[PDB]
Amino acid sequence: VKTGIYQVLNGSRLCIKAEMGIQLIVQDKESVFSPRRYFNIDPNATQASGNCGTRKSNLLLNFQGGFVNLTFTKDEESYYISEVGAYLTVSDPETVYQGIKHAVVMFQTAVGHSFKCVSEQSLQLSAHLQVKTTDVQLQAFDFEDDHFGNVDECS
Ligand SMILES: *[C@@H]1O[C@H](CO)[C@@H](O)[C@H](O)[C@H]1NC(C)=O
Ligand SMILES: [Ir+3]
Ligand SMILES: [Ir+3]
Repeated sequence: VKTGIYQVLNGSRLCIKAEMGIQLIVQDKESVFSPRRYFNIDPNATQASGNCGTRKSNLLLNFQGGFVNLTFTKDEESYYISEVGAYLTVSDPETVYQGIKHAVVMFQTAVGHSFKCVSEQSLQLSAHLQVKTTDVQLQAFDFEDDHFGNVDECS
């Protein structure tokens, strides 16, 4: 689970800066104790793009098989991840799994600061699809000379 360094821009100004490792867990079997399919987002094989905004942004990460979409909202003061979507193709059998969590308050951080959380974070997107983050340090909206803000933590 290698940590990727991602970035979203408004022409030249920094809109979103995100470092993290991301894993997708799909539950093949109806039995909750049965093994699951793991998929590591490989950062050297993943395209970051996304859309900046005064009150709402998104970091989208695309890879062969699908994507992970992190949507940010700033309430002011403070910003947070307000939505998470994912899409993942498995070759055999031949399934696309996907899911979106719509109304969440996640990694909420005082505006102008950065969020850090090296500890594994987790979110059920659908009933079978789960996303896990690790080694997270990110920041959105307010920036100062392309550096991480006054920092914060989770647990
Ligand atoms: C990513 O999120 C934005 C809203 O923040 C949305 O417009 C876009 O459709 C999403 N992308 C995907 C592929 O889910
Ligand atoms: Ir599903
Ligand atoms: Ir939190």
